[PDB]
Amino acid sequence: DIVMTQTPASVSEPVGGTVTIKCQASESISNWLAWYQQKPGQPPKLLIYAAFTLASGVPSRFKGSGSGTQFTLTINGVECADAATYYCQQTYSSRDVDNVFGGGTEVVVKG
Amino acid sequence: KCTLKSFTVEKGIYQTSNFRVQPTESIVRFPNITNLCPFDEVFNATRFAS
Repeated sequence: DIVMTQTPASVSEPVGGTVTIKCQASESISNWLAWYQQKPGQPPKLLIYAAFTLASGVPSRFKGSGSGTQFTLTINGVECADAATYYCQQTYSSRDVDNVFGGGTEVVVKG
Repeated sequence: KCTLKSFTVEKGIYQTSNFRVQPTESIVRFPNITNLCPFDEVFNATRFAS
């Protein structure tokens, strides 16, 4: 019933820039939202839950913004250590849903 | 007699009251709609918005 898409497919920007990711919904999901990061050969880890609250032990560089339909994940500064795939989870209604998580967005940092 | 509030009425023509044929039966007409409104999916939703 709920379907999402994650854009961009991939990003690339030097060490001093800011990388941003859009997670948009077919219909509004309110604040209910979560952002996940997996290193290669590593299970994903929660970074932003409720679309605003920082997780535990995560540095204060990842910003979640937006509410309802459009959500943005913005990183103030990269250090070539956040080069991984990020996903957004609906965590709102999963009665008949093909995938709670969205598309994959791999971050590439050229240092 | 009741209208005049008297037990004797003089010869003449008096207008007493009115008459109106009462309705026979009742009908109600609504469009041929059978789908029930999605109150369940809104009220019985597991999680609500902020």
